[PDB]
Amino acid sequence: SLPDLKIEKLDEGVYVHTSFEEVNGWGVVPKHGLVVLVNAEAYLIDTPFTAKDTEKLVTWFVERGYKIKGSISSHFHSESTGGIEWLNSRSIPTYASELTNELLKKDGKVQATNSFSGVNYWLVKNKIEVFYPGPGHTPDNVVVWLPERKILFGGCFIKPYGLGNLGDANIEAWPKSAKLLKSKYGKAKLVVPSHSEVGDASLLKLTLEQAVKGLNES
Ligand SMILES: [Zn+2]
Ligand SMILES: [Zn+2]
Repeated sequence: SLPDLKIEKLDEGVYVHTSFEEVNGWGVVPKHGLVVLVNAEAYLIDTPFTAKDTEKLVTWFVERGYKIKGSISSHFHSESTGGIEWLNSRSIPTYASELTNELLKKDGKVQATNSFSGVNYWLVKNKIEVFYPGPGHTPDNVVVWLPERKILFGGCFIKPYGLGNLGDANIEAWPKSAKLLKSKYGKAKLVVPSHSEVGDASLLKLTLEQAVKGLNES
């Protein structure tokens, strides 16, 4: 009995989708992603944990007149890639970095159909930018910047209260990656983490501090 998928408007043209999964140690984990709307078309910023919630998400937008143009996954964990199988099965384009696809392949998981690399990649010119700050939460973690509304989807890289699951983390690299991210997006109005409430650019500094503290404790 999991909480239902939630879809809530965050700003003009930007929705937060929240899906839930039981993960041992944490209890039920809420996972936030975005849906970005440009001219009657929708881009998914992360997928829900499951095919079922991915279909629910897609259908909600389809029934409101939107065409699903693609999804992008911020890292390989299922909280961000759980819907790739379903989307690929509906011939909806999926994106992930080369690094993410390699970690999916290695895990016996279905890969995104489209991949990219480099420090930054424009999923949609002037509207949706993918940025790779370096390894942290995972080796492949990327963020998504919406320059018009100044909204940064930080995913699991933004960890302002504690770093969380270190199983796939690069504790030595995270402070350098977090300094770079803070430098890059200090102009953010909103910063959307995966598992906690939306905040402002202070989440970037708080994440850096947590990364430093975690390195110094290792
Ligand atoms: Zn993760
Ligand atoms: Zn997470």
